[PDB]
Amino acid sequence: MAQYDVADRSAIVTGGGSGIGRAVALTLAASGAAVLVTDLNEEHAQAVVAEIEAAGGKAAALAGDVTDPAFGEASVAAANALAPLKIAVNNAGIGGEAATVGDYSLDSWRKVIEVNLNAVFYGMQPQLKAMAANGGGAIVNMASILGSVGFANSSAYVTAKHALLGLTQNAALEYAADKVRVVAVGPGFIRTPLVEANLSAEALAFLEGKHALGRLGEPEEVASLVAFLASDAASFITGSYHLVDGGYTAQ
Amino acid sequence: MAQYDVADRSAIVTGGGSGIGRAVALTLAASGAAVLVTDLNEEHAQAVVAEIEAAGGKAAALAGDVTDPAFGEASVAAANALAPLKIAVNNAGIGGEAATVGDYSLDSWRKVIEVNLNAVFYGMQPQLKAMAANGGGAIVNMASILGSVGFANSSAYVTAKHALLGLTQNAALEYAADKVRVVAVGPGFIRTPLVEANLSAEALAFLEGKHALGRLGEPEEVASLVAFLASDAASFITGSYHLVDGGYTAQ
Amino acid sequence: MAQYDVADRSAIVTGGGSGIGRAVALTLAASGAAVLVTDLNEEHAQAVVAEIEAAGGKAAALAGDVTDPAFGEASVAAANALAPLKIAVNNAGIGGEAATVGDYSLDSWRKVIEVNLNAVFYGMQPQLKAMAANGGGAIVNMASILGSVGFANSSAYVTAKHALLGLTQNAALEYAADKVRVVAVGPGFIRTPLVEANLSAEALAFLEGKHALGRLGEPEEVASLVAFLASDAASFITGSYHLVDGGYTAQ
Amino acid sequence: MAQYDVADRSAIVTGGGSGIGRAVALTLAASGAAVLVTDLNEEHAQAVVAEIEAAGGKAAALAGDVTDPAFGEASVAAANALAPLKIAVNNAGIGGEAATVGDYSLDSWRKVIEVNLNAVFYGMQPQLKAMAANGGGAIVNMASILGSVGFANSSAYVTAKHALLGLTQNAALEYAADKVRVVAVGPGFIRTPLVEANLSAEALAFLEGKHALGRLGEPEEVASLVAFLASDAASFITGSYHLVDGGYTAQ
Ligand SMILES: NC(=O)c1ccc[n+]([C@@H]2O[C@H](COP(=O)([O-])OP(=O)(O)OC[C@H]3O[C@@H](n4cnc5c(N)ncnc54)[C@H](O)[C@@H]3O)[C@@H](O)[C@H]2O)c1
Ligand SMILES: NC(=O)c1ccc[n+]([C@@H]2O[C@H](COP(=O)([O-])OP(=O)(O)OC[C@H]3O[C@@H](n4cnc5c(N)ncnc54)[C@H](O)[C@@H]3O)[C@@H](O)[C@H]2O)c1
Ligand SMILES: NC(=O)c1ccc[n+]([C@@H]2O[C@H](COP(=O)([O-])OP(=O)(O)OC[C@H]3O[C@@H](n4cnc5c(N)ncnc54)[C@H](O)[C@@H]3O)[C@@H](O)[C@H]2O)c1
Ligand SMILES: NC(=O)c1ccc[n+]([C@@H]2O[C@H](COP(=O)([O-])OP(=O)(O)OC[C@H]3O[C@@H](n4cnc5c(N)ncnc54)[C@H](O)[C@@H]3O)[C@@H](O)[C@H]2O)c1
Ligand SMILES: [Zn+2]
Ligand SMILES: [Zn+2]
Ligand SMILES: [Zn+2]
Ligand SMILES: [Zn+2]
Ligand SMILES: [Zn+2]
Ligand SMILES: [Zn+2]
Ligand SMILES: [Zn+2]
Ligand SMILES: [Zn+2]
Repeated sequence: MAQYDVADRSAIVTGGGSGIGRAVALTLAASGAAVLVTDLNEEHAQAVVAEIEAAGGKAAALAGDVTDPAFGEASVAAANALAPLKIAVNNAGIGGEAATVGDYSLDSWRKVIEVNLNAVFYGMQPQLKAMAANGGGAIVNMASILGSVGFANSSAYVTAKHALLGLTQNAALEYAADKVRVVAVGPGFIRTPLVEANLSAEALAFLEGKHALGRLGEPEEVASLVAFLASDAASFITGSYHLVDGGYTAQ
Repeated sequence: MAQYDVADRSAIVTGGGSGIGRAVALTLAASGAAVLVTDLNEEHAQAVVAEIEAAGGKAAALAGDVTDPAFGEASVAAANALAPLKIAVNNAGIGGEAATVGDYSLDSWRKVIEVNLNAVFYGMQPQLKAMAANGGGAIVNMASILGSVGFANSSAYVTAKHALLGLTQNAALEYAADKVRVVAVGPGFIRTPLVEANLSAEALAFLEGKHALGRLGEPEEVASLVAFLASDAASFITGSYHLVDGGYTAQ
Repeated sequence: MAQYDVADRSAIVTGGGSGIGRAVALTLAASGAAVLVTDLNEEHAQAVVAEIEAAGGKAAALAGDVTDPAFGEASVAAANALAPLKIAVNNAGIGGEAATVGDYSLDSWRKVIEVNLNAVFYGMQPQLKAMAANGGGAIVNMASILGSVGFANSSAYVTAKHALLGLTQNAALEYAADKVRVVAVGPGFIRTPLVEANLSAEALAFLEGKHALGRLGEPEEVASLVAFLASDAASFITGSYHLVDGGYTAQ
Repeated sequence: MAQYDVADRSAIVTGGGSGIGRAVALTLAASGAAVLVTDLNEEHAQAVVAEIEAAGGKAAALAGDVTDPAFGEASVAAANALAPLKIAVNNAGIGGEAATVGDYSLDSWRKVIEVNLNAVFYGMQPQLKAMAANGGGAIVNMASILGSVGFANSSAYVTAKHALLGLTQNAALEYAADKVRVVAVGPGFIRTPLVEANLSAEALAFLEGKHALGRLGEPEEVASLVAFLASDAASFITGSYHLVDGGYTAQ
């Protein structure tokens, strides 16, 4: 019976067509947020809109690329058309190449930084302005455990996720006076359909052993924390990094 | 319309007769937790129980001193009698002497460590064992911003609050396999009745300036995060430190 | 009488022609490292080489832009020609524009990320491989206090400095077996001659008040910590972030 | 050829009769500090003084218990008799019972807190006052990796080491104006004689795999960082926590 104070407003969820973003969109919509599901994949975004509406909520899809700053502007316009924009979850991200720093391709490095960091900044610019103009709101940036610790052969990803904590702190300091809160969420390894499909039984067991709870997280377990932080109940929470990692970083 | 998945279980709230503890007790009870309100002050604990019952919730008072290990045992037994113990909020605490490290009195130092650290540990022993035996639960330790930064003339307090992050990490690692989660909450300065009553209009303005949001927090703004973290929605959150500080530690 | 175990090897210092980089180059060279001073400013780079040689040390200048990956490769080749490359200090950096996240120039953002983050990665690729090939070494990345806290109107800078902590962690994990250590240094505000010329009296006084020591740091006070971490004395120090901040982040 | 700017002053090293404390005493004395080696074990302290004097240095032994506040006062007086007290290394510590938080001995908990936390505070009171009177100095508190992460079945130890980071921050803030710096060092697992004696080959191999460098640290590798932080070269380093952990906390 979990319910969040996220009604009478619109919410952008970037990369909302799949995995954690999908879970976030469904949880926000279930508590009455009018959710704009943005994604590269138009049909995936539309499927989540349809699921939302089969469960009785409000949502719309917008297909595009968050690395285009024009798209973040179009997303803020499309969200505001549904209801006043007071939530943005900058969740779209990619894993990058699996290689050492020394071997890493320049193209892969630049692509991971562009999506996982620069596109969050691009999206935030219109999000911050819209929320400041309409009395306040919450931006939740999807970081990772890998925003605070490393993981061999994923340096670009780790670097970008670290970067998000600083961007989060700065926007929080700058827009607090406008009652725009900005926070970062740090999930541990989450069992998405893609992760499940990629991991060998042995590789899965290895990752499970790195979490004190002895399992990977579920997308719904991240979505709950995101929905709480985006809600009016979290009105004194800003600038901060919130782990949902099953104890990964506690050792 | 915030509701938390904390029903069909008992919750201990230490120091539940005043301030943050009172707000925590009211929030947990309003979502269906059977709350044991524990406090040195019997009449204050009884007053909170009366408020909970008038609002349609279930609670009971138990008066005593958390620095007596026997009292933490008695609290766990009394809570279990209401419903299976699956939440404990170790919130009781004192501000301590205002003095430099060099001037700090030994008894004053020892008293702050005894209440703000050792009593949390004393309570956790029977809490952890009870929750492990009945299939899992959540312990929320009330730390502070001063668990991660300092504040001149409050060294014993700062020291105790830093200590809680380690006790929290360790219990989380040790009882994760039993599905007992242990987390720490770090509020900024909160406008409890005693904070209000202490601060001159000038000293209040000074502290407000140290929070990006330009105000002190409200007890209910801490209680919301505590209730979320103590609930089934927080099932992948353990070992971690969660700031509710209006941006205090982001600069 | 401070002396560092940095002899019989070469050291790259990027941005070594002025400010903190100059102080690092002078300190390393005075303890026997053969220092390759790299800088956009060829006159400054040659001037620091002349200072080093006047004090009886060994150095050479290479003028160029760290944002060109080919220049980092050329820097490693030129350093290896002096003596085996076992130290690299990725110090070159820019402040970026002063603006809110919402107003921030896209080009200024991208330029700050490019110099302060991507160029460190570009340089690290050949540095890591050279040091792994010759039995180990130390890479010191120049971060900031602003790698762990924010500062209003310098979001791009804060973001890039945060990113460096992750890049540092990851390279440390990946090259530990090759005995290549990678660390980050986090200075507070440092009164370089350039800063002393730029800051108004009022701006300087404001910043001094944010440091417990009540002053800005000296470039030599950063250089000493860099020289220590780059030395054989620091053989068990890797992956970590080391503040030299006069107490800035302790509150 | 490493040398530290620690001459023309006295240095207290608590627990200096063995392991890391012994290495710290030897390294400080070799760079000209007059070292007061304090320890429960008078003969062990005397043996370290004998080694120091054989190597050409100045030292004296003082046997006592750091949990007696009168002993820390006596230690400051004895150090000042050699030369002006400007270094204190609060290194004395014990391990504690190996048990879960739920099973933990109240006696063991209180003993670990008393030595590893309260005695550091007890010694710091006269240390801070003496150094303030002498024109400044440095206090290095021996924390651990376990001041920032947990380790199952060592909760009291982990809790005490976390506490030290707060005590360090607060003393740094309060005595910065007197030029007394206060820092914490966080070693990974170190091959002291008692670690090598107590760990099975299998337990040692397990811990080696938790450090990126694939080995435990040596006492001399902690002593170099302590000596640096205690020296005039570290004059802008205060309030901060410095890991010497072979990458342990970077993942
Ligand atoms: N183990 C995990 O899954 C895990 C753990 C911690 C953090 N995260 C973070 O959570 C977020 C979501 O991860 P996920 O596992 O659900 O991934 P996913 O691949 O299942 O979903 C990501 C979605 O983002 C979209 N997307 C990617 N690039 C885009 C772009 N340029 N423009 C618009 N949409 C774009 C994709 O189309 C996809 O639908 C990411 O930021 C990821 O880094 C994931
Ligand atoms: N600004 C703030 O108020 C603030 C900020 C951060 C953290 N905290 C933490 O919040 C917690 C609650 O503080 P508060 O501000 O609500 O204070 P408060 O004084 O309003 O309430 C504290 C309660 O704890 C009880 N208590 C004290 N010692 C006890 C003992 N030995 N045994 C049993 N009960 C005892 C008191 O009787 C009182 O009812 C404390 O741990 C405090 O450190 C407070
Ligand atoms: N307050 C401070 O000064 C302070 C505090 C903390 C961190 N830092 C960091 O220390 C480092 C040095 O700062 P500083 O104050 O000495 O700066 P500075 O501007 O005085 O010197 C920087 C040097 O780097 C060179 N440089 C800049 N971009 C370059 C490029 N693309 N290629 C090659 N050389 C380039 C410049 O020519 C110059 O000689 C930077 O990373 C900065 O972020 C500075
Ligand atoms: N793996 C490690 O060895 C390791 C790692 C991180 C931190 N540390 C810390 O390093 C410090 C030194 O530990 P060590 O490994 O060298 O231990 P050790 O047992 O070799 O030496 C500790 C010394 O402290 C003395 N001592 C203990 N209690 C005392 C008291 N009450 N009064 C006076 N002297 C007392 C002992 O007599 C002994 O000589 C401790 O704080 C420990 O927690 C050790
Ligand atoms: Zn009474
Ligand atoms: Zn009363
Ligand atoms: Zn000057
Ligand atoms: Zn701060
Ligand atoms: Zn004896
Ligand atoms: Zn003996
Ligand atoms: Zn050995
Ligand atoms: Zn870890």
